[PDB]
Amino acid sequence: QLDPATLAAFSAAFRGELIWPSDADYDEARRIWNGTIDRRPALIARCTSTPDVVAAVSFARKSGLLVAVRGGGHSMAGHSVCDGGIVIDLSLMNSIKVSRRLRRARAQGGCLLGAFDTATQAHMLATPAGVVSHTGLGGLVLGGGFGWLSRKYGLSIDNLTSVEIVTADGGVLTASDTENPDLFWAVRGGGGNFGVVTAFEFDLHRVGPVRFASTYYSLDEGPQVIRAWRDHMATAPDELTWALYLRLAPPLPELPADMHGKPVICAMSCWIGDPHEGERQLESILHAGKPHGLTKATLPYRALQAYSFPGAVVPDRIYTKSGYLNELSDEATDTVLEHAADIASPFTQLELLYLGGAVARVPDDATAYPNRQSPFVTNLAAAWMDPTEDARHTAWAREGYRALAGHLSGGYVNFMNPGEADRTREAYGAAKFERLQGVKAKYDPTNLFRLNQNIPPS
Ligand SMILES: Cc1cc2nc3c(=O)[nH]c(=O)nc-3n(C[C@H](O)[C@H](O)[C@H](O)COP(=O)(O)OP(=O)(O)OC[C@H]3O[C@@H](n4cnc5c(N)ncnc54)[C@H](O)[C@@H]3O)c2cc1C
Repeated sequence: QLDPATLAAFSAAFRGELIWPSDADYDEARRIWNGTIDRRPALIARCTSTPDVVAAVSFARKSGLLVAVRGGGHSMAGHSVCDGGIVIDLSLMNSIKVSRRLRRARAQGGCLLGAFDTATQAHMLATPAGVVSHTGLGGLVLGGGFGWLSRKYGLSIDNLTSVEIVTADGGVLTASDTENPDLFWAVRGGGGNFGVVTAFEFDLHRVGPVRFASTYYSLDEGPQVIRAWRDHMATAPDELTWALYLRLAPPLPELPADMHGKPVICAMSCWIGDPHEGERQLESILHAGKPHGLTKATLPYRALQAYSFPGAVVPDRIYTKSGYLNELSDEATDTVLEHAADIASPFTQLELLYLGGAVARVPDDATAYPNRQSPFVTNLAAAWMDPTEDARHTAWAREGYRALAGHLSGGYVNFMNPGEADRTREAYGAAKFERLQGVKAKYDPTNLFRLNQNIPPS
């Protein structure tokens, strides 16, 4: 129940669409990518500009409504929808202004990655972001943001030069290395904790065609593939990215039918640089086991960004457990292969990522993103369809995580699940967490933005 005058003032200041529980489109509007999260907002405000966001933030503050902010809706924790509060939905704010001469993109806070990459690639430009096109730029960048271009050019945040942000008090600020730098530090890895980012400004790089390969190895040859991967990446040049996704093999014609539906290592690699050198480099990493279902291509960067993942199936229900490794021992490798053999759903992946490169050359304290010096990420990313099977898939991720817990430290805030609010301090570490709490005390002292990997003020 909402104060009529406060609601009147909000409606008159707001140029976008309000979606109420009685509206026919409410049920589709409140769904987020993680289908396990079924929540009923009091109101969904589809913002269309920075002043719309200002109006929505101030209305939420005045009315005491719990604030969810939604970019692309990919929160693995379900943060972009709430029960009984307001969803400040940015998905209609999808514009990107690209300067070819100045190598700059200014993107609104509701953009999807593929809209961004299309816009920068119209000029043969790019900057790092995630590997699945329909992820939101907003939440991805605010947690750090990594993908194919990160070993060469760093995290998304390592290319961010300024933001426009709406703070809890309704104010509009610019944050950069010269203006509100304290806030600028915090938004580079501190999530949505400090306000709603309505525009991100990035430096861009010239990224022409990319030599790429995807292939599948039997688990029989798994130990030698994973060992080759971990040994090779420790000294690989920044231009090579090579990631392992343990999963059931998808039923695609490049793979023999006898492999369909059985656990495999899906290895995907690319070279950011001359494609002739790329071909030599990829061939040098393709043969530690017999590559089944090999696809090799020289792709526009926009097509590399649109490629993941083989099978092109959007799962309905997901649960993730993730952490970093400083090293991948033989023991940890055996544990990964054992648990991969038990994967049940054709949409689950046990992901082994290697960052390092340019990400690790940024000084630890230059941004709020923790664990630059840990190059391995493991993500037990369970994903499935049947709502009656939740427990079995959730248990796979939980027990695989616990089996690896002696090797895992930290945690990427953007891979946290709905039950992982407790992991925030360990993910950031004591020093970063304390600094973040100080910025929170300055810019969000009432903790208006708490549907995120939350940093309470003080
Ligand atoms: C299929 C898939 C693939 C992914 N791949 C990668 C990958 O390759 N690399 C990687 O780094 N991560 C990846 N992620 C994780 C992704 O970084 C996080 O899920 C991220 O939070 C998604 O952002 P979003 O805007 O889509 O999500 P939302 O659920 O809309 O929001 C996520 C969080 O950010 C906040 N938020 C969103 N936009 C804004 C904004 N403009 N201003 C302020 N707060 C905001 C929300 O309040 C919430 O706390 C992937 C996720 C999915 C589901």
